[PDB]
Amino acid sequence: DLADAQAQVKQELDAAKAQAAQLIEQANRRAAQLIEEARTQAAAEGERIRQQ
Amino acid sequence: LIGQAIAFAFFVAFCMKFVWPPLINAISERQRKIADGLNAAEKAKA
Repeated sequence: DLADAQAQVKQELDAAKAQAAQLIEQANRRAAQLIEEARTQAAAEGERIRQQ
Repeated sequence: LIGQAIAFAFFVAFCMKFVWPPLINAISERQRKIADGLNAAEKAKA
């Protein structure tokens, strides 16, 4: 049972690392997409300002 | 009276000769008791 427990410990740590990767990549992607859309809309604002 | 003294001296020699084996036999059991404790420790660690 102790050997099984050790195997389980690895079986949990690997999944922890995996979900870590998932969350961090998701956050990075979302933030980059946000900065993208942001400056695009602010560029619309700037051009309309010049038109004014 | 002589037989008294010979019985005295001679019984002790036999006991001395048989002394190491009893102790050896006694230790050989404590190891079996040790295994249960080790198993309990392993369960606790688990």
